[PDB]
Amino acid sequence: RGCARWCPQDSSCVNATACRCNPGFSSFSEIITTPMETCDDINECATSCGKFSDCWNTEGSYDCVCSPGYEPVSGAKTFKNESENTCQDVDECSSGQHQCDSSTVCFNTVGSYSCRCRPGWKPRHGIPNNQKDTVCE
Ligand SMILES: C[As](C)(=O)[O-]
Ligand SMILES: [Ba+2]
Ligand SMILES: [Ba+2]
Repeated sequence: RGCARWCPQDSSCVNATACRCNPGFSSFSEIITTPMETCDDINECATSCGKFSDCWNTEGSYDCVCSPGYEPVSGAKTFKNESENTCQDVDECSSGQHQCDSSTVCFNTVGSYSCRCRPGWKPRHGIPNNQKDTVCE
């Protein structure tokens, strides 16, 4: 029809005297009729991203991301639903991404990894075996 100039932040005119929140935002009424009304971000993460992932809420949207220790097989850094989820555990030992001390051997775990002595070396004082910072002698 026409276009109200006074639409509040995150809403768009639907005609000369009314607005509607943009996708991803909500207001008390389905149709906004005054500039005092507000369009608040909807937290999609509190309403499924699938395995090994986290949901991060944003303004007007949200993103699923593989959790730390996992990475998408498909390469996509962000996704929207379980159907697009390609997160798999990162094998830090095979990939050489681990930061183990030359005195230990990397041992892959799901979501993480650790470093162990060689089971003839022994851990230096104050540091347990089977940790990322393990150092032996
Ligand atoms: C693997 As999840 C989306 O429950 O943090
Ligand atoms: Ba949002
Ligand atoms: Ba792992």
